[PDB]
Amino acid sequence: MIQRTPKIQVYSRHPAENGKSNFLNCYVSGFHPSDIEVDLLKNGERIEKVEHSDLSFSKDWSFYLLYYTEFTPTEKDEYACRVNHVTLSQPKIVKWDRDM
Amino acid sequence: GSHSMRYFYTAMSRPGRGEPRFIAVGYVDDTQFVRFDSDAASPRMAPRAPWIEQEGPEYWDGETRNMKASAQTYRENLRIALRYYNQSEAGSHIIQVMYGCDVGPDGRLLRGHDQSAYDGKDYIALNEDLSSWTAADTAAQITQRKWEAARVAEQLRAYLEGLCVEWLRRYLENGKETLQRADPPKTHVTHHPISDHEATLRCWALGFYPAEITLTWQRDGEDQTQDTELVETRPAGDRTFQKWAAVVVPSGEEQRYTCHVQHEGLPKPLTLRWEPH
Amino acid sequence: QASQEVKNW
Repeated sequence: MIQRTPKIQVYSRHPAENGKSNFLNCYVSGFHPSDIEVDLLKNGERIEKVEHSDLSFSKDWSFYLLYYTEFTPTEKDEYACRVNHVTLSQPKIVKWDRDM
Repeated sequence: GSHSMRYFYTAMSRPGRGEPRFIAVGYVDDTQFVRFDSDAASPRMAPRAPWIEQEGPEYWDGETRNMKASAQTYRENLRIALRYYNQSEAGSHIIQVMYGCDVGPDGRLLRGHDQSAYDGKDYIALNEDLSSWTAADTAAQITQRKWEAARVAEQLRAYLEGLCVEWLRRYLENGKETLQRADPPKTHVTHHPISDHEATLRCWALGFYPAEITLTWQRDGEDQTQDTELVETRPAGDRTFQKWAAVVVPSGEEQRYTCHVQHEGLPKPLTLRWEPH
Repeated sequence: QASQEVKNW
């Protein structure tokens, strides 16, 4: 069965400036089948209250989901998104880079 | 301009872990407005946009009854698919359905859709005539013959031409302040040195709706699509969208690169350069 | 509003 690995984008809702409230987003898309596990990390540990959109899919039938949480960026803290899928040998970690 | 309504169904069997799950979402253009999840404690069609909340209890009770019956239907459809493809009970499989109507500026129906997939591949689709089907394989031809015999396409043509168009025109009116309001992107170019001789130019587009947008990099007016990294348009989380395009340029050539932004919320296309000051 | 037409495979 054709299996498609997820694309991953980690980003803030608004341009980050340290000390001001924002939203941390992890957008996973282009994957199949639908079974996927997404976690937002702060300093390597899981953020506890994370919400996600309802499962939908694109015209090519590949699924997409948005995971998000409220956060306040700082200089000391490192944020990341961790994705597990059947197509992956290890959970893929994408670090949040305010330039992307 | 043009508008569309779409419903997306996902039915997924989970052998040995639980009953098959059924998830439905509805969209007007690029705005989700309803959802249903059979895994919820009280499975209900629920609002996901402000302009749909004004619908009365008959609407929400009716949508919930439909979604509950649809979930049973696709649980059975998953079993039927195992028959057609001679697959075992051990594996997890997925049926996906998307259907809806496209209307023009005149509110007239432009095109109806009713497409089904099995395990992420085309299964059967209602044709543009809204009267015949296209089956992707011999299994789906079994379904096609059943739907021809039961005159299924006539029933969907009636929905796509009638209730689909009428409800969409009404949703568009109730949510006119957001659905028929195009937000232009807010744009800027960033500069990120890679070494002392190379730098990334990234052209940003933020806070725009709808999602359709064109971002391109030019060098001396020449398109650089082959050397441009273009990320997928992504949701900001507030029903607006983001996108960026980046090129690696040799140090000293930055001012010869222009970013061009096309979006219907713009009075006319943008041309951006890196603005150090 | 979602379509109510039943699709039996």
